[PDB]
Amino acid sequence: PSMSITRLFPALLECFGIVLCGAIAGAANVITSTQAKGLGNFVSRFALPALLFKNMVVLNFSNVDWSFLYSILIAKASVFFIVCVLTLLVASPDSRFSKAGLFPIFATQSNDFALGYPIVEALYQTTYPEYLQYIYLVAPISLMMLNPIGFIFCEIQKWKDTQNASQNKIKIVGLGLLRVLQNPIVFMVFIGIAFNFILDRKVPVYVENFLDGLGNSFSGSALFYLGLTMVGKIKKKSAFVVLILLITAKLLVLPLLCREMVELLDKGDSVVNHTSLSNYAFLYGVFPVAPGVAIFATQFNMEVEIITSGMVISTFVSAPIMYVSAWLLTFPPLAYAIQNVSFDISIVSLISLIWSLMLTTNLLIAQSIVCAGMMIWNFVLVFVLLYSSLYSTYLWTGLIIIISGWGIPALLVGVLSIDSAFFYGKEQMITTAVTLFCSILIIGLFANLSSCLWWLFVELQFFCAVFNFGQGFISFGI
Amino acid sequence: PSMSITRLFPALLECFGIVLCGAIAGAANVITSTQAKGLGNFVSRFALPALLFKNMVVLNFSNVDWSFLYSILIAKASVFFIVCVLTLLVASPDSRFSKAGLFPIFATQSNDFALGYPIVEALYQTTYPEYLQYIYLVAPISLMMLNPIGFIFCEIQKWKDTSQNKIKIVGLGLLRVLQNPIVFMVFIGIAFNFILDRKVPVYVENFLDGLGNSFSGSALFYLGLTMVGKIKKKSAFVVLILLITAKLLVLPLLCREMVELLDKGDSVVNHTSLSNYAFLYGVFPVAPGVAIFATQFNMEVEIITSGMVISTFVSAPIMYVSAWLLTFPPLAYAIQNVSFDISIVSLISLIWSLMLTTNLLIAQSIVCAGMMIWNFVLVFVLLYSSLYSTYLWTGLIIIISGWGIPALLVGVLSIDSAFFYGKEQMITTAVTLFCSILLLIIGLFANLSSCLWWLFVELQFFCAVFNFGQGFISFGI
Repeated sequence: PSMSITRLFPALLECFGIVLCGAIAGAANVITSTQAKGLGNFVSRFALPALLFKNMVVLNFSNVDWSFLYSILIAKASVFFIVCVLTLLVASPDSRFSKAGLFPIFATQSNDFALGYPIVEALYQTTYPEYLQYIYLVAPISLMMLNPIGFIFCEIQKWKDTQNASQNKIKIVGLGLLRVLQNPIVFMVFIGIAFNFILDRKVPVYVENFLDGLGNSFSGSALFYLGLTMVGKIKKKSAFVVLILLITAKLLVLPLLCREMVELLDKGDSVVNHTSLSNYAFLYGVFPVAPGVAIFATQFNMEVEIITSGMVISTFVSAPIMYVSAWLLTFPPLAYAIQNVSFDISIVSLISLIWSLMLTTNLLIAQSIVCAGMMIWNFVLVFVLLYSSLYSTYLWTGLIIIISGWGIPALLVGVLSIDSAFFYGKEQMITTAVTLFCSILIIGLFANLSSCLWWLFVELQFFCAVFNFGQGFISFGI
Repeated sequence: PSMSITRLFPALLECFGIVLCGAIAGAANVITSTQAKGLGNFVSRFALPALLFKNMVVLNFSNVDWSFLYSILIAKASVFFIVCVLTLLVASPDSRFSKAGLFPIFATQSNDFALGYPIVEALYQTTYPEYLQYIYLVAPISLMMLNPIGFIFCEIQKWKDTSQNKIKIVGLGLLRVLQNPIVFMVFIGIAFNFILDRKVPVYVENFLDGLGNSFSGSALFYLGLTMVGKIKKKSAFVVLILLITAKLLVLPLLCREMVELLDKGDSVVNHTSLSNYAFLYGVFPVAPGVAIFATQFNMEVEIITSGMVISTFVSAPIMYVSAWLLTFPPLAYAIQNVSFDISIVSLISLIWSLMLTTNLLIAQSIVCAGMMIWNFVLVFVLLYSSLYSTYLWTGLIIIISGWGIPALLVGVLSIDSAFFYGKEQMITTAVTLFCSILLLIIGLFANLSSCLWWLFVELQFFCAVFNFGQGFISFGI
């Protein structure tokens, strides 16, 4: 269809893989913060500006869909305004401006260059190549109008800290726009578009090779540098709930507003392209909070902790959501897709839990067989007894302990044809209801109530696969 | 022909430009040693290892020219043996082994991955794609035979500092080879090449591509930050020059000879192509590998690191001119073409470098700028009036005399700039050669044979760099 649905895992495998290479190394101490400073400078001062120049002095202004651009822009503007007004309504009287200035930019700014660009390249490289122009246009523009407004709010906060002298045009907007203009993500865009208009939208040959060499060495480098900045960063209940608010105000609220704005504004004659743009905007906002919002908050020396914790968390939760949502949008055949996502989730998590690998460690080995059962079933009772291990884990989370789990009634059930659950009839489902029965008398068990009772009561199967074949995901975190 | 001659400078501007960025940054106190160290642990621990696994687990063993491989190998071995025995013959009695282990590996190893691979890609991307297999095979093999012998001398020299015939002599002499990502990862790559059907799994292909393509520019940059504050005796200078003519001068001749008397290709055009390709092998500057070796062993180092920096600088002109000389035997235009490339870039550095000495720089800039108006078209030929001025301004009221130079009279008095309005300019250039016979001074030596060869194509190739490339000294002074 209009989405490279298969490259989802491979594209996320590359982005969530290079960044991982820098987390274990960052954890290994092989490259400390001082060592990481050189890579950060290389990716910020040379690698990224060269990429911006190369993609700006050649980007076409003739065939673009500006309607999609304004739709996304007003979606993020509305999210900005909502976040600002509710943050102003409830806050400490001496800190309203700080929150109203940092929170909404932290929800309207996403790292779409480092992580978003490879993902959108893998999804659109042969179907609709024009989408790269939109991803390269919308980000700087969104960094040009909203950023200054949020910066103006932080300067009002500073005016609260120091009365100054009513610098309405001296400090309120003197540095509010200066900070935006003195960033390589903005002024280099101006230089690139100026050279685009000066020439015939072409880069000189003598410098084309230099620009290509200094530009293609940024994606993996940026992912690695992000990896070294995602170590030792996650550190109150109020902080937790506001964090859940900001996270559900970034990868949850922004998506729906974007799709509504696109569907209400864009008037494409071919409805397929209209739906493609709508879902494209839907995956907009899900991109983790841009580390650019993190360097801002560190420079202003604000609360910091919420954003940096949000910086790490936003990325982690974007991994599953970006995956399932891409499948749900293209979902409305689907039965084989249900076991397809289960296979990819299992194999990579199988690597994960083995690295993580008495009662608790019994779950890991029991879970691995469920993951191990995925591939052997994937190529093909011998390969179906994985449910016995899976049924064991259904209560083992809630539990002489080991022998009771080993002596589960599942082997009796095993003694007693499209997918693993519906293979030899329905008599396995009622046994899972006994596991549901034992479940009702830990987060995995609430899945059991809904993942093993839907027949007696496709999107149901989509969350029925991540419940069990992806259960090893928790092992990495614990 | 068999060479992408036009793509040298775009590649040379790439490889020199990217490393230049790291060099000026390392010279800007913006990215210090510690910062560069992280870039070094991300260019050799993942970026370089990942590249090896991608280009080894897919590289074919069915269609390769092994004859070219052995010929280069025995050429590099012969150079190894020659310099080793010479260093052994003449040296301090307590230090013969150290040089005999360090100077020949330093003269047989070269950074073929960081600076050689982009160049060979630019010259062979649509003509001879097999070339990359040879650039990817010969280097690891050469790091597996000669280097162990080097470490043997390194352990022979350590045998002087402190009967470990198979306890140290070869216990660590091969250990250092097998414990390098440039060797053992090759073994892993070939093992997976034979385990699979010479294919990389799809689920890891994107990861390997992402971690591999981010290594060329990164390695060039890293080298850029390792080339700052590194250039620091007369004996040291002369042995350095001996190593410079050992690495980029003698070894290329040995390679071209080995290849022409070993390879028996039916199509002699391919035979000549590989001969110059082997000749190019060795013109590459020494690898950072020899530098990190000598630093770890804690030997003299100075010569290796200064040779490291110098080798690359001298590899820029040699590589470019050599690329043109091999394909030279039309050429007259080629002469003004190369004169153009040198003039435009030289002027750029000249400006950044830009009273009597700076009078040369502005006068020189007119010759380069004049080479551009001349490359675009007496008005554009009076660039030679500044050039005749710089012919004695090097040997020079003084600026007043250089302004009142008789060239204005000559200008008052049709293929290329020198032979444009006849030969009466050459008789005046003879006068500039007459005032020369009556560093920058060395430029006059070119005038001695470059302004009177007609009175007396390679001459034109060396008569263009002397003037249109005169700025070269400005950057160095």
